[PDB]
Amino acid sequence: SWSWESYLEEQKAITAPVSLFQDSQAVTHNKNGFKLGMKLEGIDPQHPSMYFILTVAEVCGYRLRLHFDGYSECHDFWVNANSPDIHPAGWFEKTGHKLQPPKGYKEEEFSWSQYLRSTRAQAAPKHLFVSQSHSPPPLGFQVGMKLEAVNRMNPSLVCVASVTDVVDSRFLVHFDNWDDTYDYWCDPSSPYIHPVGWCQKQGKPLTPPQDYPDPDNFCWEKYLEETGASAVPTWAFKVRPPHSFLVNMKLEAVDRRNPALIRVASVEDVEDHRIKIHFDGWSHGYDFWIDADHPDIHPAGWCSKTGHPLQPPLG
Repeated sequence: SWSWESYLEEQKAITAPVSLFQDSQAVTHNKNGFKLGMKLEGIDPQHPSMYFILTVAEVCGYRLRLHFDGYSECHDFWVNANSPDIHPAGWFEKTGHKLQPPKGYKEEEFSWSQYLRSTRAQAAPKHLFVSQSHSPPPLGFQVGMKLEAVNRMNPSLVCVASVTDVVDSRFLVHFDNWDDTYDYWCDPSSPYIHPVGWCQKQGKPLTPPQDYPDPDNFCWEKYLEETGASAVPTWAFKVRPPHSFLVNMKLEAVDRRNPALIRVASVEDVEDHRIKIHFDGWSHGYDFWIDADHPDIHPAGWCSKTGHPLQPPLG
């Protein structure tokens, strides 16, 4: 009943063109084959360096709600079916990663074939993942390399960091000696990562590893000699072009408070790489910043074309 076309006429508004979105945010013709009950492997959004066994708890359009086997439902989270952060059963073994066992297990007694029988569940077929385990690694980024990275919750802190994982075309950025929670997955064009020695050439302060002795005198050359690690090569950094979203353009975005919902949205403000989302009909107190390449923002029509409910403006 509610329609974008009429809303646009009603508001004299324009939608953010599909061309401003990454292909993965815009694609609507892919089928979602995940079914309730299927089991798979995936990273913990709150500990992106760790892999757990997850179960499909809900399917809605091109999205799915995953549940941490043996854990409380509080931990449940939503992803798109084309998410690069989930993998078919057996992935951790083929790629050399470690798999945390269900709450109640120990790795020494985990095996898919048998956890599957014990649960009488089926594993999500591997073609079902837009990805798999073929993708060539990101050029010039290898586990162990070091670089400088922005701490996304401490946007003005550019810290000493390291590449701790590499999956397909992305890598995991870790802040030396800090909590694994601040870690995040990147690709070579991320605007949050810089070549070793960037802060110095910019006159910006650089935050050294936690408890690093005599912090005031942290010296990169000393640090990598100490660690015997290599700096990610300068040529590997291919930072991306600023997005072209303009204020007032409309789109669809997942609700941050109730992730199961997606609402009509507008671009309230912009930066080179981020856009401030405003949910039509709600208080601006809910407005939030989000990277332009975030998987949870989509062009008008995405919910309709994928079979997902769309929450119209608040009234």
